[PDB]
Amino acid sequence: MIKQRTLKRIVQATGVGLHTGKKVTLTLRPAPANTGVIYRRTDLNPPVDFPADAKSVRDTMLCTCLVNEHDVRISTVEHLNAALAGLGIDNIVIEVNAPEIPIMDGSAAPFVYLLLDAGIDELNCAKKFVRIKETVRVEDGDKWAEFKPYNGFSLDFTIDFNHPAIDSSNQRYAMNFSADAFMRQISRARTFGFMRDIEYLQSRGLCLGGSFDCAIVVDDYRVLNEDGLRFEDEFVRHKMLDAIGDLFMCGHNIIGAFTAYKSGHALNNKLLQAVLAKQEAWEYVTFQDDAELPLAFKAP
Ligand SMILES: C[C@@H](O)[C@H](NC(=O)c1ccc(C#CC#Cc2cccc(N)c2)cc1)C(=O)N=O
Ligand SMILES: C#Cc1ccc(C(=O)N[C@H](C(=O)N=O)[C@@H](C)O)cc1
Ligand SMILES: [Zn+2]
Repeated sequence: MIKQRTLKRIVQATGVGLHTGKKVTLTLRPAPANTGVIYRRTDLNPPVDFPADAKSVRDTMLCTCLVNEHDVRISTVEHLNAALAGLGIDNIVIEVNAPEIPIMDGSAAPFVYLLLDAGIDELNCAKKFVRIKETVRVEDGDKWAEFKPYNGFSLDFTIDFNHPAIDSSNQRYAMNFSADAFMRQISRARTFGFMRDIEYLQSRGLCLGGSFDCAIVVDDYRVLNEDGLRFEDEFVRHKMLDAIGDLFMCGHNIIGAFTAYKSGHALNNKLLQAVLAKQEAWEYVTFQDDAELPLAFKAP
């Protein structure tokens, strides 16, 4: 039987928050079966829990955040969340002594190593997948994203970049998901932003943790980062990192074909909720026989 997984040990890392510019201590914890992914703030007293849920997502100007009953928020969860999907973590408690998850280097890669340190612990309970049964499409103007039936997990991302530092050769990335593919092709792709916008926010006391160390930054004409890009198509690669993170907000690996045109947090999540809302459009599945497991979701 393909089992749910959690961490073997508690681990912790430190980093700067994109918003506050302050040191944030991150602590990952093992958790029992079926409890799923939980983000927790410990700066507040008492601590607040934010169960990872498609409904609780809000796409803020900077990255994304989760919201509770009272509109208290925990921010910048999506990159770490993507790494959770990547390494196949089902149950876990994620604590920060601050309003946000550290931004680190702008990618998911630093989280990969952190999770590796924590190790994997298989729990004696079946792991549930969300198998796409019907085609489901959502749009926003000329933008669209859809899930289609397919025995595996694939993503086909196209984003409209009109920037001089992003070539037409590098607007599209497509992959068949797998822990290995995620760690090597996707995890190191950093987030990006426009330099004047960031200057402005920082002049207004926002985005204070922003630096070359946490994001690709471009002016009107070129990438400003001394060392350039980790990939020629690092931008679209990070957008797929973000898509994986968005989709995993439901706490389950999805079996199907993801396709998106100019999609983003808002639209990815809109698809996710649309799919989950239509009862006939999907179903839970478990694998007693380990060999039935689709290629995409085998251990790393
Ligand atoms: C792209 C988008 O979807 C999203 N990214 C963000 O919202 C975002 C926005 C800004 C920054 C940044 C910065 C900086 C700086 C800097 C450099 C040099 C000197 C100084 N003073 C400052 C990083 C991420 C995302 O990844 N969501 O998952
Ligand atoms: C707060 C805030 C804030 C949010 C978004 C913008 C923005 O759209 N900037 C424009 C731009 O094209 N950026 O790439 C143009 C204006 O540069 C500016 C400020
Ligand atoms: Zn991102």
